[PDB]
Amino acid sequence: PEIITPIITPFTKDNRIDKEKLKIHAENLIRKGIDKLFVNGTTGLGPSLSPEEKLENLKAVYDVTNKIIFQVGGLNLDDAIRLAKLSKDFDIVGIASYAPYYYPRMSEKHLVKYFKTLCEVSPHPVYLYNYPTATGKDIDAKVAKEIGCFTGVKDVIENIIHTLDYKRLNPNMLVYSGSDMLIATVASTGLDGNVALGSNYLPEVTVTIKKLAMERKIDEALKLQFLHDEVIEASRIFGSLSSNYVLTKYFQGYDLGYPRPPIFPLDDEEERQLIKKVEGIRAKLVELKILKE
Amino acid sequence: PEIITPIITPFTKDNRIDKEKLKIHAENLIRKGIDKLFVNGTTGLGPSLSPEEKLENLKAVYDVTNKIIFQVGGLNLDDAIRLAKLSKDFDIVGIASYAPYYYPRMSEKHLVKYFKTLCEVSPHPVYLYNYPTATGKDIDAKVAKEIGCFTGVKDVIENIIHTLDYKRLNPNMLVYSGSDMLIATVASTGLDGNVALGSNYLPEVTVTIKKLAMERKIDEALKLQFLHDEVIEASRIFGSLSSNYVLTKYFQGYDLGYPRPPIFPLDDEEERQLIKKVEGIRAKLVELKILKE
Amino acid sequence: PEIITPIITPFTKDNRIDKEKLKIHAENLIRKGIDKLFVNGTTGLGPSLSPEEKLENLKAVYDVTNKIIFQVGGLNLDDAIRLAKLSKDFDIVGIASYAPYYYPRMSEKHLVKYFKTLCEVSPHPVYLYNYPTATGKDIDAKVAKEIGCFTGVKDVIENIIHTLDYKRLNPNMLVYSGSDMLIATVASTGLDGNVALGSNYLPEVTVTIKKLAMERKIDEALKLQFLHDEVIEASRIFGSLSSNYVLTKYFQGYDLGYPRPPIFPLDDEEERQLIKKVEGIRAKLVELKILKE
Amino acid sequence: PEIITPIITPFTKDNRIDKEKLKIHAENLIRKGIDKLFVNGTTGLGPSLSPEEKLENLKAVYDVTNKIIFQVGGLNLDDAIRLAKLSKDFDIVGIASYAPYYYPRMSEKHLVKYFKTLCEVSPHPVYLYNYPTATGKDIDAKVAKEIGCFTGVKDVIENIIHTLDYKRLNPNMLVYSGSDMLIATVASTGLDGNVALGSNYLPEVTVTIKKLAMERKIDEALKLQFLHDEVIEASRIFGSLSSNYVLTKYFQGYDLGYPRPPIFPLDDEEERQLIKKVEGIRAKLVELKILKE
Repeated sequence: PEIITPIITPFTKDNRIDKEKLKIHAENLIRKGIDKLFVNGTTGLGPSLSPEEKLENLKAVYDVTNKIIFQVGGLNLDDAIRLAKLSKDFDIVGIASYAPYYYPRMSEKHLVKYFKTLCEVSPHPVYLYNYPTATGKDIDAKVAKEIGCFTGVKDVIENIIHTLDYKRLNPNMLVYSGSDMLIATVASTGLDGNVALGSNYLPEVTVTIKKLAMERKIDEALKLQFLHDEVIEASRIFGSLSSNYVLTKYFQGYDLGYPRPPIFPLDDEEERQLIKKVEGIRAKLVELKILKE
Repeated sequence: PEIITPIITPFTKDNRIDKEKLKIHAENLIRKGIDKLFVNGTTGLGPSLSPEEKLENLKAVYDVTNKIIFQVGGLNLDDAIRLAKLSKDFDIVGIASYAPYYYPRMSEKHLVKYFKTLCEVSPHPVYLYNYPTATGKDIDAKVAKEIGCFTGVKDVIENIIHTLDYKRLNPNMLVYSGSDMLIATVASTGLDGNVALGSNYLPEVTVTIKKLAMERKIDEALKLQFLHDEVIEASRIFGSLSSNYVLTKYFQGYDLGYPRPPIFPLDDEEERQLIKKVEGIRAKLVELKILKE
Repeated sequence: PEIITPIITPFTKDNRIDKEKLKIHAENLIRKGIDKLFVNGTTGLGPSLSPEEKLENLKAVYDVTNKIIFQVGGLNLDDAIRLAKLSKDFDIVGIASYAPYYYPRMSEKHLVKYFKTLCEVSPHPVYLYNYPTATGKDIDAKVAKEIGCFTGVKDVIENIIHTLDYKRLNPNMLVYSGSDMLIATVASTGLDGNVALGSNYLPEVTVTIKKLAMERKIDEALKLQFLHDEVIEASRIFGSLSSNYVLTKYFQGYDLGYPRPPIFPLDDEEERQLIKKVEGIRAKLVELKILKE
Repeated sequence: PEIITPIITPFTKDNRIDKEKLKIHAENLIRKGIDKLFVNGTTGLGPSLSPEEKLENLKAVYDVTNKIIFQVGGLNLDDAIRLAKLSKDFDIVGIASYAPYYYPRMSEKHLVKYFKTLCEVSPHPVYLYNYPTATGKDIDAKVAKEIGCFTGVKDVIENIIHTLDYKRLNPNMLVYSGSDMLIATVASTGLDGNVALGSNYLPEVTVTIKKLAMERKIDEALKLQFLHDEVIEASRIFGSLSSNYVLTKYFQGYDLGYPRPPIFPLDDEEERQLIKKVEGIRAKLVELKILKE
């Protein structure tokens, strides 16, 4: 099983992608044992990025590692098809696309066509980015098999039956979970790991949970999972997307700049009060020697 | 009360806004009694348009009428701010914005700041575009009061209490409904009108339904309202965002081009069947003399 | 249009139906202008009542008025069929049944059979008691027409499109709304009125809203609707089912005893604090002379 | 971990509990490795049973095994209290109760008092039966701690995080899952077992799936788990509450009679098709020698 990082997108104060901070972050992640980097996902504000910025993220992370999965979806097919085709000159793992978002109650025929269209033009493996809440629709294991070109899938959902059903109807298919709270459970049940936002700021923890569960040390893996759960919950107090920046700076040293409004940054006060609820968690992670003081 | 068309965006076979076909559509809608025009809404594929293109829609429709509500929402705040500002040189009704979409569980603080921001920069009345299903968050009567700079609201929701509650807490706010199926109901219960997707292809009807109920002939209004309900339902067969293009050509007699993929046009086969579904309905409206022969 | 009362079931301290208090309440209701009394509904804890107690309520209210609709549904068909048949000796409006509750995802065939079975044996008109939330399933206007024996329907839902669709596919059918917050809107849109829990403790208000909306005085009817809304909301603070007893005693004089645990009564403190939030409302109802001091 | 059967209730053609057929079913389940028996659950049509009949189920199954969890829930508190008390003369595992069903938006106060009440009277360990979909309210990990007298919980829910969270906040509580499709997953992630509807007709499988995963052969466990998933799905064709009767007779070779209408039996025609759906599955289990010829 793997741990993939939907890598944050650091923005400058003038709202420009910080290519240089993004690189320092990708290095720390690969350094600390992350398997691949999932680019332009929700955690990096993919839908907030222009086709040229979605490509920036690729080009800046490709200076660091070629263990990349490249998300290209939007509400303009010609834009996505271009991004799919330009990735040909990048030796990477694959490209990804979430279902066309916003517009509710799209037909199963129109969604299957969107994905098949991207397979017809892709120069790399195609991963499905199934996120029913964010997109408004669910490409479940049945429609995934109907489309029939998905090398893998990130299933962002709380129902683990839904996720396992991909591996049931699509046996050859890689099946990752988007939930950070199921890292220990996904590792132990025979799926191919997790795509973990929380690994942006605690890659140490996400990897160690994976290892403990791999070692059939489940009682221990749950000890550490539940701790990571408490951080996922603290970041939720002030908007997790905006708190993901604060928590990477607190746990990993370097800062990642700013998010893109309306994903507003935390102010100095929200930052203090958030640090105040993970101090205790950071300490026990140090006492367990999972983190360096 | 008023009938407002969330006006379709015609696209060229090259995925380009057809400014001339849109002008034709605006003229016709106004000639047939549409009060105002809602530009860059869901029906018009706003979330699929760029800021440059959202602006193109404004300038193109402003060439024919200035009864315009200019939607300017997106996931980049600076873009919405610039659009809002540039409207200053236009004599229009107001600007509007849906809540930032996609991202789940945004903080009420972040949400309120997004809207209050657009108010601080707006050179025109600010209307709330409330669409919980598509955007993934609800700006209810309470949060609207909290923001407290909305001249009006378009509430796309099944719960009509929700709609009435904007008038309960904001006694001076215009409250419209996003339902085509409540044109008669809204009029009769003292709400201010309907932003009707279906007024794109049957303005005569949407305006007549309102008329009858306001003449206190509620039984005649339901009789015609129920006829319009069948056109709404039939359009939903092949995805109503795409079927509006086929229905406007059928009923209003001019071409509106294509939608923007992943909002796929209907093919010859699907278009053929949809017209069969509404053949009879056209006949009942031509008998009742709501439509020209 | 009508106002029907899903009449409370007063219980004694030893948890026995208080036939005598129930009668005093039914009289006040008919006295104050309520059209019919809906017996064994949610508001009277129907599902908490044994087949013999469901019959008690009938026999005790039939000493007062024959304007009764008699709810008989449960999870035992033989029990319901008996109650349907014993009502033959009562000259009343009809019998009612909510869809079989609790068990999720029952088949459309098994639900249509439950209702048709009760029509085959009923000696009175059969009303549908559609409450999707309480029962877990929705007998929408299409399945109502499929069953094809419903004289009417109480539609407990916030979506008024759903409710109107009964009158669209079932034109002969009586269509009442279960929502107390749509009394003014239902009266004005051409449906046959409301079944109002709130008329247990403010029948004066529910009737006056109906009358104002009947008089096409909608701006005035909304004034009074929104007030009733504030009481529906106050009763919600402490469990509305349990607060319905306190609010009938506060506004109508007589007390109705106790509810049936786990619908626990309010304690003296919750009763005081509830009275504290409707004092102001009771006053303005007096100043508008809708209520006698 | 453990496998627990929510044991079916056999009914006579006269809508009467078949105490002798139930005894047969209990014996067989125990002989085939079922740890305990959950009496008067959803699968057993508890909410359709009277207190007298819920008690009949206890005495009948207690004639064969005392590994019983005695469900005693209802909408009359006194009834549940009396059932709880009468269990004192039995050497059973515990008593259980779902949250009071039907009535929406019950107060957390009223809910907690309902459960704490059953604890104050219980002569046995109290297990929480958590089933948000059917009952209409969720007793999550936090409210369980707040009540704080539950030896264990059966969590019928798709969100497996929800389930893990009982163990997070209540480190000493037994946490079971109500999913047949997570027998392998639960075992492997350190949770305490599954209350499986499907163990009624395929105990051999449900116990084997658990076995394999606990022998660390997770790939073999999924292989058999996915086979059981097809039996769950097929049963759902004609309503799985009724299909269990047909599947137990098919697989275990004895008759369990009828369910209780409105939980309608399958007819000759529906029963015929369901067996066709599971013909092949029986073959794969007989080859793999999980079933006798």
